Amino acid sequence: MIVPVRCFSCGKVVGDKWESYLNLLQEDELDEGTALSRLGLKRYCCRRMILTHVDLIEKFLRYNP
Amino acid sequence: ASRHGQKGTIGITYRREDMPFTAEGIVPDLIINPHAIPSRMTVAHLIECLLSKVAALSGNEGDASPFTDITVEGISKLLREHGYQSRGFEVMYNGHTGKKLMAQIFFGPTYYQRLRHMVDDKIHARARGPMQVLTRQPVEGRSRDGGLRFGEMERDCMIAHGAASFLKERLMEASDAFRVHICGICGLMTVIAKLN
Amino acid sequence: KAIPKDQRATTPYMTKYERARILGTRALQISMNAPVFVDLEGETDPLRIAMKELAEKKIPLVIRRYLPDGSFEDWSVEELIVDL
Amino acid sequence: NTLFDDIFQVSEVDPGRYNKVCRIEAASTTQDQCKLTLDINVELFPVAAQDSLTVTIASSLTRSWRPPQAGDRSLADDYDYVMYGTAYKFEEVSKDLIAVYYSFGGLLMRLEGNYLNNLKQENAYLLIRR
Amino acid sequence: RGNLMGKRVDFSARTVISGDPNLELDQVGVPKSIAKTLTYPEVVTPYNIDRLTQLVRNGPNEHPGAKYVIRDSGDRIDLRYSKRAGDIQLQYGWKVERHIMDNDPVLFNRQPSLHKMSMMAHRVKVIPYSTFRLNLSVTSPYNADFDGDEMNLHVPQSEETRAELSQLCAVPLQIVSPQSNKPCMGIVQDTLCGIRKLTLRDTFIELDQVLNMLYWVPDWDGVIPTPAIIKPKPLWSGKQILSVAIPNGIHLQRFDEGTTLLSPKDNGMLIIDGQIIFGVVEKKTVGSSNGGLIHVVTREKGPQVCAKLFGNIQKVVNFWLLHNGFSTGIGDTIADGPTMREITETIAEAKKKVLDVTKEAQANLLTAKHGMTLRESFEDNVVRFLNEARDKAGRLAEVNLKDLNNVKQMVMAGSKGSFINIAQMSACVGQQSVEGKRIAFGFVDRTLPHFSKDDYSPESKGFVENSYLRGLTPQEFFFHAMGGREGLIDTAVKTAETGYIQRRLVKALEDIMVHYDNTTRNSLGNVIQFIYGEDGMDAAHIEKQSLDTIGGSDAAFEK
Amino acid sequence: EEGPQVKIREASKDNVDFILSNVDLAMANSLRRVMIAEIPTLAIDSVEVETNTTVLADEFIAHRLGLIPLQSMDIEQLEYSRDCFCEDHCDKCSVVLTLQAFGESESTTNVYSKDLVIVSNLMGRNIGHPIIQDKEGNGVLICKLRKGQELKLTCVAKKGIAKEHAKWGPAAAIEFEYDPWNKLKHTDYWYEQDSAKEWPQSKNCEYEDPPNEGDPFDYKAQADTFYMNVESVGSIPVDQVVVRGIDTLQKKVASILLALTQMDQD
Amino acid sequence: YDRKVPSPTGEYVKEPEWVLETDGVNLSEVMTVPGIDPTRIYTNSFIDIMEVLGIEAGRAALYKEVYNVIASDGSYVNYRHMALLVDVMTTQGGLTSVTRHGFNRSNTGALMRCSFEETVEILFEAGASAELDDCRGVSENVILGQMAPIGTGAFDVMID
Amino acid sequence: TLSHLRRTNTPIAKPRQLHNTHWGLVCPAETPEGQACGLVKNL
Amino acid sequence: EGLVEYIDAEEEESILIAMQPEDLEPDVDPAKRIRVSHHATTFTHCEIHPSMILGVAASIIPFPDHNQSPRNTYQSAMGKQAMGVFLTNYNVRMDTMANILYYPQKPLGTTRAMEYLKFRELPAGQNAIVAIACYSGY
Amino acid sequence: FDMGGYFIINGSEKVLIAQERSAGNIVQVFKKAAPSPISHVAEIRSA
Amino acid sequence: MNAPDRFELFLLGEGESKLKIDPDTKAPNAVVITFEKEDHTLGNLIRAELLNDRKVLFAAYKVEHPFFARFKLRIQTTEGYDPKDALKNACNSIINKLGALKTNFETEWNLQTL
Amino acid sequence: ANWPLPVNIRRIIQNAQQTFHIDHTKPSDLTIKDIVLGVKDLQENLLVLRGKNEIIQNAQRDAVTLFCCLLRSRLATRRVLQEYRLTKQAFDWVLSNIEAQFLRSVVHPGEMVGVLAAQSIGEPATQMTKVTSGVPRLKEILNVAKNMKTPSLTVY
DNA sequence: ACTCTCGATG
RNA sequence: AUCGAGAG
Ligand SMILES: Nc1ncnc2c1ncn2[C@@H]1O[C@H](COP(=O)(O)CP(=O)(O)OP(=O)(O)O)[C@@H](O)[C@H]1O
Ligand SMILES: [Mg+2]
Ligand SMILES: [Mg+2]
Ligand SMILES: [Zn+2]
Ligand SMILES: [Zn+2]
Ligand SMILES: [Zn+2]
Repeated sequence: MIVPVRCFSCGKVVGDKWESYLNLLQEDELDEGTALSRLGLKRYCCRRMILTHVDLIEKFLRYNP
Repeated sequence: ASRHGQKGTIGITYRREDMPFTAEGIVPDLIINPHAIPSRMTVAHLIECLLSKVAALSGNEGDASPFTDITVEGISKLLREHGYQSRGFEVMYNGHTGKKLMAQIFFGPTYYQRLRHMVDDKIHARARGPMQVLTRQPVEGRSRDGGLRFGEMERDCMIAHGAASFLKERLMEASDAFRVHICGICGLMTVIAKLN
Repeated sequence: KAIPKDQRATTPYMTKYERARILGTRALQISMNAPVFVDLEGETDPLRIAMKELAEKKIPLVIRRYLPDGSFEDWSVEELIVDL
Repeated sequence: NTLFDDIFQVSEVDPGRYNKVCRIEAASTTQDQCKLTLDINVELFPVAAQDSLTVTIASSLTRSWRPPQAGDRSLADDYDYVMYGTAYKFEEVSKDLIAVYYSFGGLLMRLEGNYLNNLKQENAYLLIRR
Repeated sequence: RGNLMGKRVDFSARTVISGDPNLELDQVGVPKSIAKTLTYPEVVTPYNIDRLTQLVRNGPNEHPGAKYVIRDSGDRIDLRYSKRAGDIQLQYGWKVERHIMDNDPVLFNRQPSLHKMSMMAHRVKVIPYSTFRLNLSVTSPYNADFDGDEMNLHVPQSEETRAELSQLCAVPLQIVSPQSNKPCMGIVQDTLCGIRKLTLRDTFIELDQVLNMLYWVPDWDGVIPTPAIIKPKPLWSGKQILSVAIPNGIHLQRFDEGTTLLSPKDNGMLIIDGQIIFGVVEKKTVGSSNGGLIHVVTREKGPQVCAKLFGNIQKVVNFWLLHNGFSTGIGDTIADGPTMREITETIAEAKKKVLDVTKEAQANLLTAKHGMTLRESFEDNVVRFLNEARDKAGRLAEVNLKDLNNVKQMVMAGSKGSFINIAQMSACVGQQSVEGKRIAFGFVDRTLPHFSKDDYSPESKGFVENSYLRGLTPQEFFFHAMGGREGLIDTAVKTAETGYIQRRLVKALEDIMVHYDNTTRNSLGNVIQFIYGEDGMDAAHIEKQSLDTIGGSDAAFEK
Repeated sequence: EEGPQVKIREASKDNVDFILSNVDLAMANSLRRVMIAEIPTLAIDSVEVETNTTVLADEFIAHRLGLIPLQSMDIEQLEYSRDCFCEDHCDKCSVVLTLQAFGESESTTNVYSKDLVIVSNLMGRNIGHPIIQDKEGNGVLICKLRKGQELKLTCVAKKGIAKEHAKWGPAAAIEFEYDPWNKLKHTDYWYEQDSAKEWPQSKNCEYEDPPNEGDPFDYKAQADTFYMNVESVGSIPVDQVVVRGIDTLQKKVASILLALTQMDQD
Repeated sequence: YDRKVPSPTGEYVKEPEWVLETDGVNLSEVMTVPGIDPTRIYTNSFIDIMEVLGIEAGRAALYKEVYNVIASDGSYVNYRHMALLVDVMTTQGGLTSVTRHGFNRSNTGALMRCSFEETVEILFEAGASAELDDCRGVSENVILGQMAPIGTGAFDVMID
Repeated sequence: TLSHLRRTNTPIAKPRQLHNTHWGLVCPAETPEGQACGLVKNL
Repeated sequence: EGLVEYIDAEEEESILIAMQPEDLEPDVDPAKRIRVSHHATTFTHCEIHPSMILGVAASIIPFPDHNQSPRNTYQSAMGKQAMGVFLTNYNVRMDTMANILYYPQKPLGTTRAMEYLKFRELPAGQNAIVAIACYSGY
Repeated sequence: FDMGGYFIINGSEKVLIAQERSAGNIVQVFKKAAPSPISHVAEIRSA
Repeated sequence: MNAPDRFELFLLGEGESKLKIDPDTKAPNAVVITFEKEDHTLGNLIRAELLNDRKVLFAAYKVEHPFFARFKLRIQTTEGYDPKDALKNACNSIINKLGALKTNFETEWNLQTL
Repeated sequence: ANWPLPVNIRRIIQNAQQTFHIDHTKPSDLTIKDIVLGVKDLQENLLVLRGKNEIIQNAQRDAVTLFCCLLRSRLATRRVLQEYRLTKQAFDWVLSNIEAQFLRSVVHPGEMVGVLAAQSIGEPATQMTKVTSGVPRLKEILNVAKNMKTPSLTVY
């Protein structure tokens, strides 16, 4: 669907870090690890929360209704 | 269930305070019992946990393909390079008391899937409901507010116990109990009982 | 025909099924506001009252034990031994 | 009062797959017919090889165990390592050799002697010093 | 068979089951909705008129309440639609169908109902959430885990039938089973492993934790036990605080291997007067064994005391285990380097032996055993060699394991897992087999197209040198898949044919019982056994005792 | 002062790394638990949806709306809706903020937390404002709209405890570690060969003295030094997280004391 | 085979003997062979035991085989159960099977036998022969919905 | 869906056993259990 | 271009298949698995990749070669009962009943075969921070 | 992502499960049982 | 469906008192106090602070079931010492230590940067 | 020697040398007549059948033969006086307790033991995984196989 | 020759 | 009513 607002495990806000993450992958041409590290995602649960997520809403918006 | 034939329902839900926690403050989303490991021999579950942990930390995608030369030793070394116990263990603290735990816990990310079998779709209870027309017995089905079949094996169990009155209750009052008239001569249900 | 009160071969002890049947019957009687032959002493549960009533042998029932031939031996609850 | 008093010489120490308790083997330096086997919490009171430990068996110093308050109370020990157990077997090797078996919460003990006032009683305080 | 021998009934329920450490053995966790649904008719008496009036005042939707009210005329009052649901003068003799409440006798059941312990009477404890909660130690007779299992619950409708349930079908009354003259229930899983971890001689417990565990026992006398250690620090052993759970007058004696009243390995078991003297408590003791602790407590103190014993032991051990913790990782499946080397060289010399036997057989020097083919002898030899290889490497891996090894700990406690599990996970999973024989030639003179024809080598006929830790090769994987496949097949077949056999047996011995003369007969009066069991004893009250007059020398007998 | 001691090692807007000295284990643990659950926070509890033509479901949106971090500074001079003598909610108990989004451009129109507009009267209290730690200043990405998709709704935020729902969680992860050298031996380490070479070394080891092999086991030692790191989400500053945690624990102890005072009534 | 044998001094001592196992069965001519002990010879076929040594030996062999099957898995069942089964199989005079060919041909009740396997045909032949049902069978009272003579109902309760 | 669109049904010596010739054509693991085990296969 | 052939079982009967392409070439790591050296030469075909012996449901299993086969079968059965996104157009379809996971996640440990099964695009489960431990006993 | 390969009958998606059969026009010899009068049978299913 | 309300973890129900003081019938001069709508957070702390008092013989808390937010606390003190006073002293001690901790943390926080 | 019998005599004895706290250094206040005639008269009470004719009595003695053998084996004069060192009170208590437990161990009339047996054999057959053994062999036995799969002859 | 749960089509 | 899939 869309990026989860907060991390399940601990509770850190990660919903505001999605777009930025994408930028850090395409604009600065970094790898996923360093991008996740720069966003302040040290714990691997939040790091998971962003890395593991799939943005499906973009495919959902492809319909006209 | 996990991805290795390790199914199971939820026993209880604990809040983050009651949950055990590592020194980093990381709390498990899920707790499974170790006894579901040696008898079933699902090593690939553990290896999945290790690989997923390393891939999580490094931010890469762990390759869990069948026939490859990826070994538990390499994954262990990679995990140690990130500053953790190479075997996935982590020193955790009891959530209730705050005191450490003696044995360290195999702790890490594992891909779990939610199966279609939920309790509120299974739960059922009937106390005197709709009956059938042909046999005058409780209808069949949860969706039809039906009763449960007291099978032959159940009857056998109640016989083994010796509870005769209970067996009579299940087979009369609990199900279909009918009063009929019998002729004292031929002994058939020919009787035209004009009551009142 | 019948079987005399003497020369009775059946077990002098009360079987668990006889106990369950007697306690069940008595509790069934108490459950329909029937006179209690013992001191309640706080007890209100008909089963428990029937149990205390059995412990004092204040139950006016009798067991007709059937033999496979057709014979039958009668054993009053007051006479039967309850070792269970 | 007191039931037994002697000085033993530790002949062997054996950590049988443990890390807090070791089985000790000693003998009396007075009687040439007296020996002792005893499970010892090394983590509390370390017992190396070739040591001369002073061993005492008492019956007192039932009621609930009050914490040592204050004290300001008769400890009746001033030892180093004190335990409390229960005798469960009186083995008679010979007429001149009588052995006893104590159980200190699992930490067993076999004392072989000759001349005893050790009856099958819950009272079994084991006091070791130096 | 479908409408007379067995038919659908009212006052029944069914739900997914779950385990609950804080429930008693003879209890059942019943969801609130089911409690409001299922009902029991209770006649208005001077003893309960107030309570029943309060229940009717609550009505449905609120537990505890009532569904219907039956009057003298026989008319039924619906307490959810009637206008007079608020004001009701309960007359003596009226029936009140109230919600199921606590300590109510219900029948807990799980299909397939193979034996009588599949239907047992439990005490109701109304609880939230939508699951049938049951004690752990009641898992064994029902044969039930919690990976989606569902159980049924039936409710009695009169005093006599609930008397039948409470006085005959009660769970404590079913602890010692007449099936194998032994207890069919015991301590399992966490409570088992834990009780092995607690009774170790290295396990000492300080003041606070001891106080907590002590208070955790409902049958506690409130008397603090004098610590096994006084100075320099007051400490209690696991055995010492566990002794509180065991009732007084309980004596248990069992010698294992080198149990010499001093037991250097802390094996065996001696418990004097409800106080464990020595030995590690595990499956042989607190399990469902013949002369186990449960059997003794049941036969001595009684069934109630034994169920409460289950409760106490579970509470204490689960508490200690909760604050001690126990796990299992891949590290518990990794033997040492040189150990794996000796394993590999063991498989190597095994394959070498098989190679030599093969070459010998091909040289027509193989002399067939009397009564079998040359080829059958060859097969037998090779199979035996590979099996010996798996067992050898497995025993090596087992020896290499430490006492801190979690898997080995669970094996020691008897909680779960065995030797072959360690053998296959850490060393070598061994030879795969189908229909008794090793992997046959599906293709012409070969098992797979990746092999040449007439290749009777171990790796060709389905030998797996690799362990689950190392990983299986494609061939090994496929062969193992064949084996497992046959496993599932014959499993389904087995449960089917057994399913039939059970019914046949039941219908055959259906009308057989003991009459009032200890004569086992049927509905025809035909004597099957003149004295039941040829002795007239109930199988429940029978224990394996030694006849020490049949053994020993004549001189020893005389002496 | 005179009792327990604090040593702030690191300090920032989001984190506080400090050392709790001279304290019992149970008090540190309880402080942690209170910091996690029992601290009042303002978060969305009611969602009234007027029009919703977006991809996401209604309660799907309402959920993440509930998880939006809101300003909870003056939350102590706000009141529980269950305690206020008003019908449903008011300005003394709840904070109402609207959300009106609509697809305008051909490109995807994102709906963030900055689009939330406070409607109710705050009357001075610093409250209700959605925390935006975002660099661009957008905040939590709530939804996405296509071309003609509209999302119009209203949010009533109420005072709540994280014990009731994790959305009212003021803190995220609380780091907690005592005795980095296992000198108390509260943990029997697992190993295959060497216990020390396998298990990594904690940072807090820099702040304590390593054991000597010549020294026996100190059996009369307890737990005094604790190493903590409290992280805040944004609703409440870290210092105020731990302080209101302490005050909450103290207050709920004082309620028990008060109960004892009350049970003396005839 | 290994074997426990009473030593002349008293105790039981392991005395190993040679035993001839065999694929194939013909008890009627092997036991009469000069050279072997004709009192200890045994076959896994309780049929031949029943035919040669009698119905009692067939009973013992049947129980031996059933018990062997139960204990082969490593389990254990009390004697009286298997003994009851074997007895009920051997009391008719021969070896009564646990199928529709065996005990279902007995002279019991019509309803009882009808409640297993061949249902309708049993009722037919019972209706043609005009049989009398004693109604003291379990399944019969189960059908009639009456309190069967089972445990609790194995007697009567009156008042004195 | 993917699994259901690539399924194999078989009516009616040992058709249930995973045969050697099933290598590379039929999945060795993916099959129902309890009843139609071995009969119902997947490509 | 005569680089790949279509072989059925009957023709498979008369060929010699190489498991890996490295089996055509003429001190080790004790960690890896013991693989038997190629004692055959006259190859005619070579396997594309052994992992292609599995089906769609089995290809989702991580390290299936490290599992007991019936467990792989069980997971192959239960994978069809997991929830997630079955189709992108689930909101414009009127199915009898459908279940869609709130926040789907592409597994941290995947298979090279998952790429073609579109599993990382349409996952069916979440990466849960799991802990193997005896806690409260629940 | 929809792969197709299914039909739509009355709005219901239908899948034709592949049916496994024995190949025709193939010559196969089979050994018969012991009580059987015939020992071997060479048969072929013509199509 | 059958899940209880969340606020039942901290909100007292109809008629449910906060504390339930019961005379322990086991050992003399003992008491069992039922704490409603509270968990380990309070229980462990109070119990740990009741062991500091050297005039307290016994002190132990337990949560009989995780489903319900409540715990029992058993206290046994020496003769001439009412256990309620031990509970009060423990509570006040806790409050004082917490207050001092708050003051200390504040003073330490006022000396930081960033 | 180890065989399933009613009444655990060992536990009764070890309960006797615990309830009365007898010391192993004190003469027993018993007599040869006490022990011998006591035990001999104890067997008279261990009743399974209660008829007054010869047949039922023979069936009785035949039914309690083994348990009486065990009884004599454990309650021998030498064993009672030297191994246990019981007193008069303790010995009488042991006797009464043995009689009681034996009377408890008797099967209750009405016990549907046919079904109990069928289940006691059927249920463990469900937990079952060179001649034919296991479930197929059980099926052969129950069906009374005209032609069993593995006919064997064990010749001594 | 065991209990359940859904769907489909007449 | 039948059939199909699935749960222990
Ligand atoms: N046709 C049938 N008849 C009766 N029961 C059946 C059945 N099909 C399945 N079951 C039940 O389903 C259960 C399957 O559970 P499994 O998980 O296969 C046992 P396990 O995992 O091997 O043992 P474990 O829990 O000891 O590790 C069986 O125990 C059986 O009782
Ligand atoms: Mg299980
Ligand atoms: Mg199950
Ligand atoms: Zn996180
Ligand atoms: Zn007529
Ligand atoms: Zn308000």
